[PDB]
Amino acid sequence: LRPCFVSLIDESDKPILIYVPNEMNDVLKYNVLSNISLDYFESALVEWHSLDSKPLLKSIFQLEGVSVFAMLIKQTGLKIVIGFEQKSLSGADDEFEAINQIFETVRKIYIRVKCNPLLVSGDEKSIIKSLERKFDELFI
Amino acid sequence: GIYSFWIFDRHCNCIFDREWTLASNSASGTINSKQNEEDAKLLYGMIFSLRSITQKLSKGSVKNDIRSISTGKYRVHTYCTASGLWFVLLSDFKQQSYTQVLQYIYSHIYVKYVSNNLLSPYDFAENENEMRGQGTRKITNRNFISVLESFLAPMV
Amino acid sequence: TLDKFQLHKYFFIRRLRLLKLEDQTLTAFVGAFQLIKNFIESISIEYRKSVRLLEFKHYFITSMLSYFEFNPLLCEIKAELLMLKRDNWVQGVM
Amino acid sequence: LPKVSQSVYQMLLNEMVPLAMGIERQISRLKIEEHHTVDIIRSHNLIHELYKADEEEKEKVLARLRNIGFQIGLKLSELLIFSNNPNLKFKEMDLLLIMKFICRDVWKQIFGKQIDNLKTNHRGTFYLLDYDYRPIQSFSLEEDAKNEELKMIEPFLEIPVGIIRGVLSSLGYSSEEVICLASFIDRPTDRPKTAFPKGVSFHVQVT
Repeated sequence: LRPCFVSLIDESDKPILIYVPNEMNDVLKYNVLSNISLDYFESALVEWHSLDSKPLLKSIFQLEGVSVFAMLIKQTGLKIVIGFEQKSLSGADDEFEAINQIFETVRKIYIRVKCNPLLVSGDEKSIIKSLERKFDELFI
Repeated sequence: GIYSFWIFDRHCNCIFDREWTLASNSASGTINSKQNEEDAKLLYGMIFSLRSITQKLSKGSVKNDIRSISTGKYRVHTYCTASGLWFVLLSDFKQQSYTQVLQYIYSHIYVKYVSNNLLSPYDFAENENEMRGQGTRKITNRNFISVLESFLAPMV
Repeated sequence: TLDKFQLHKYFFIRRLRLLKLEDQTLTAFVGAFQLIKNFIESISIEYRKSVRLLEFKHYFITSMLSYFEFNPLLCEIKAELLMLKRDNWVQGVM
Repeated sequence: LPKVSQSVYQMLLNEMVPLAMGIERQISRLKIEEHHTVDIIRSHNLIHELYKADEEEKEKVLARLRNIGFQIGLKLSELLIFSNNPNLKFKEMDLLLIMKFICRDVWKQIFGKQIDNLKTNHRGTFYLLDYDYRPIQSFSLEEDAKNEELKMIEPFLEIPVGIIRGVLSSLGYSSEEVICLASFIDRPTDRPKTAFPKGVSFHVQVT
């Protein structure tokens, strides 16, 4: 399963990283999809888990040939949004569990990069570079 | 039970003195008293000399260390560590050896309340001029004396 | 395919009937939108290579919209369903 | 899961006040590595120096040590949230849940014992009360010099303040609406007497 894009947004709606695993202007399409997905979290349309204190994955929506899932981290306010092709999904339960697993690996990478004891206080460029090289290492 | 307890360091300088009396636990405990400064240097001389004799005539590949030394009346229980810190103890016979007791003292009183006691110093010879037996900077840690007296109170 | 299509349709209609009743009960509306979203995802994902998928999908969405017609929540559900309809219309016509 | 000996960890954790004074003095016993001489200053001397140097020097050192504790808490909070996953929300449902999480988890992981009871005024400040405070259980000067003891352990009490301040950060409230202060006002009420006589109280206020 090759994700189309992975997006990380903080509590303050500031995108950390909208990396795509490289067509030139598909970055615009994926970034628009991320912007559209950002508002689903604060909406009564979708009921979040709020049960047993476990993050829950939700199929938030599908537009323009991209099934996009998202996870909310209620404790920290972090927001992960990841997209996939329709052509590469058979819609099986094991596939859903695998997607949850890839979400877990993404969260692990993000936490491990943030807890680096050389990040000065908020230097975003270093975070982007570190996460980008880690994601290149994984999605390849 | 026991009669007196002494602690020396690498620097050949007596670090602790505790002298006991008749079997009452609240004995005449003159701690770090100047009146026993005379009868500590010659005790260290005994222990160093017999340790040298032991090492000189030793065999094997272990470099043995002296365990105990008994005179006619009393006997000496000694424990020497690699860090150069000797725990000596005068006592009547009454039982085989105090190796477990001295090891417990080193591993649960000294190590806990002196080495891990960053307020207090270590290697009490400071900045030369007392590194070689000529000085007095004996420990006076409240916890050390209190816990040590509590531990040796049953045995006396 | 007769093995799984009409079975899916029958189960879906019985589910949306017995599980929720229409006409207010905004929790029922939220759950109904969840049900239709899961069903449309399920029928889109694994009936692919069916040539008449999109013709079915447009008519299904526009027919199912008819129930949500008599507050902000209902308007938002209607807007989302129209958005899915428009997106599938584009994906077919292009 | 991997483990490390608690003794060496506690030794490192105590070794911040000597750091805090020594680094500040470096900004403001001769010894050789291989070819170049480096000055090494004994750890216990620096606590004496911090006691008896200056008010502004002391304030700078305490702020530095608070920053160290802040970094520790800030980094630790994310891993605790990932592992234990408490039932907290981002900014504020109620401060009682946040402080309960801190008491139940952070002190369990850092120190070997759960922190004891805590007061609650229900509108403003919270008091966290800790008895016998593990990392100074073997800290003493002299039989008579008892008043010096309290005044000269005071810099050691900043790292948990920094930890609490950091844990509060990255969990909603930042380090402008939160003020925290440690003190020795606690009594050994009725528990068995340990080595150290005085307890620890963390007066933390948020708004």
